[PDB]
Amino acid sequence: PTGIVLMNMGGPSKVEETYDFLYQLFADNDLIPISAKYQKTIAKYIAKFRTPKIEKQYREIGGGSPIRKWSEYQATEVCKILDKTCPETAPHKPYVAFRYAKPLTAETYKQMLKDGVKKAVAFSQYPHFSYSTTGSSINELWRQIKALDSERSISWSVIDRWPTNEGLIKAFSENITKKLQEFPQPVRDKVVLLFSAHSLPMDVVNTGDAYPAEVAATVYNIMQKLKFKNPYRLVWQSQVGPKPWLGAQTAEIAEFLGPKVDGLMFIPIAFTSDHIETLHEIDLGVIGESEYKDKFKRCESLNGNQTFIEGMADLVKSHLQSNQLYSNQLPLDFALGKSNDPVKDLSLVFGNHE
Amino acid sequence: RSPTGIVLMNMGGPSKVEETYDFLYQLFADNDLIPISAKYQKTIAKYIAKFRTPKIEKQYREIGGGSPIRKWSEYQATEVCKILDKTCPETAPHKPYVAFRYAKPLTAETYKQMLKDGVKKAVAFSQYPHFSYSTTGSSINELWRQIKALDSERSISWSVIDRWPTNEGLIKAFSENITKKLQEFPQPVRDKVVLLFSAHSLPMDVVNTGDAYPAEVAATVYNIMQKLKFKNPYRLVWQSQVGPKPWLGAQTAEIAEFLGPKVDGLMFIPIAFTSDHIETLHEIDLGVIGESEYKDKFKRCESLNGNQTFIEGMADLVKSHLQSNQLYSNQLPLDFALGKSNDPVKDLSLVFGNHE
Repeated sequence: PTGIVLMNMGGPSKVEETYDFLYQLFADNDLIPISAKYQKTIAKYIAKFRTPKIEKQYREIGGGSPIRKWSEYQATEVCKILDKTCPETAPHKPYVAFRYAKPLTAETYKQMLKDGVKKAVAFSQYPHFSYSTTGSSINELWRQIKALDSERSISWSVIDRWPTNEGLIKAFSENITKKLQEFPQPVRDKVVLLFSAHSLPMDVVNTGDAYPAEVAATVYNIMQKLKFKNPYRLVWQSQVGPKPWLGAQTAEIAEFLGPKVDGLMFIPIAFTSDHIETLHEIDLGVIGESEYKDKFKRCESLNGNQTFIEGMADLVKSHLQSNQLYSNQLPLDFALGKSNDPVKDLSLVFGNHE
Repeated sequence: RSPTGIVLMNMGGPSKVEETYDFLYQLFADNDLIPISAKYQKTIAKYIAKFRTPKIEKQYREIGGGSPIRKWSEYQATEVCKILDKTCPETAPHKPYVAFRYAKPLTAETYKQMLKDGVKKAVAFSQYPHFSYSTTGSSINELWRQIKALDSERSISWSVIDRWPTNEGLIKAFSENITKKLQEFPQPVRDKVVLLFSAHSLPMDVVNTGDAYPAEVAATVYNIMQKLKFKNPYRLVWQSQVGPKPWLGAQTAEIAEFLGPKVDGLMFIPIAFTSDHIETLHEIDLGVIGESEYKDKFKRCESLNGNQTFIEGMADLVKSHLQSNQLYSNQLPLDFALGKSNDPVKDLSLVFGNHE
């Protein structure tokens, strides 16, 4: 009866859910401000155009996005813990809802009502809030609530951010340390730790989006635990089109530093499991294509790390055990966020209302 | 016992309205950025200087005439050295010194005085908690040029405090100063006041250089909100952007007008500087606040300036640095491999330390 829904953009489970995923992606004006008036029309064009290259990438990494598997694993593992940790909230049923990928919020919501859920928690898998990710996903949830649950059957609450959750910080530091063990001792303290997070379009950044600064907070907290032993730097990956994106591209920095450093390590700072971003962009692109493939290494993604899973369960417990169906920052985010169809009152969306 | 020089550094500000021309000349004579030249800049620098002087003099005129930077810097330095005499006896006589990059006294001037004072050890204490190659990096490159010209036989052993984003006294002074300023807000609406940490912005081509500034400022903001238990909505925004070029966004002014109508309170916090200057006294007080129709619900946090808790923090920072035996943070060699300058330091280990 208690629904724990993990949420993120998603990824195509099979090589061809790609064109559908991509179309859904570019059709969302809340993600990348392409055209407030013709985003969808423009989207199917961009989708039909980018499908070949992307489709080939999912093939070069096994033939699909591992997101769904890892998300389902994490969700149920977190629920098993809450069952023993929060017996006060009876069984905790794991759910997964992706913004663009397969299990869409609409599908998932149907189930939840069919399974008779009364209390639910939208658990954003992005530790750092961005209107483009969590915001978009919340605007979707609102649409679903209205169309699927008019009688306001389910009572929702949202975990909208957690940049410095203990398990998260502790899991990343442990993984960073053991990965450093692969470098030769006399050079270990010199390896540069490049925290690579998905970039953001300057248009979003300039709305005063919360994302940039929150990633920075996670990074610094990790370096404190590591006692600032190594040189570090927060850089950004991805980026699409001519429009400008954020501060120093992971790709350019790596190439520029290659000749100067004893080594480099990439850290998937903004995500919780493996996906096309790490398995391809980083592994086959940045690393497996550089002449320095040797002095280049990547920190393990969180995936099924138990410190991390325990940190998430703890994160949830603190959430359930309190008021606030959302953080103090959310109302400000929606005040600054840009959308054709936004949630006007966060207070009407999350709560009893029955 | 020979004196240990504690040197506070920062870009600077014209002490009095007449300094404006010299300040602006130096600024436009720097080609570590600004122009390219060497032979035809001792010229253009003075042309762009005379061209700007009027505007800038009117600004300082609007703030009581002159920048308060030198005043606060010399004071802070003196207060810090007085504590250090008691706290760090083996470096016994600690002498106050300031060295500005464009304002008086320039690096060369202060260096001459230190050499004539018989200083053996010196600490280049950057006043910026957040390192930027365009600021703390600029000072370090000038220091190097001066060391080579005014002290080729290096009688002085330098070390540098290049950053301190989460020093305890810093985070505590900002907390307290923010709570204090929040209390002069209604009460039924005090928790809803939005805290806008406002820092000097950076051009996008400097940010895309991999510069450290943006992330470190964010580190200070998160730590302050932690102390304050996230009771209030907040956001890190940027100011002072000028020119046709693209700057790091979330424009303070721009965002203040946007939120004005929909919020019942807004506070601006001088998150990246340590005392009053043109940015807070003029840009914010007279611009953002002063000319807005929401002046009433807009307030600015008090600058650290002479804050005692903040001074004690700087003392701890200096004590730790002196007793760590490190000549600079582990980050500095990365900043220099990423920075862009026409005359940079090639070896940081040759710049700092004993070279008898």
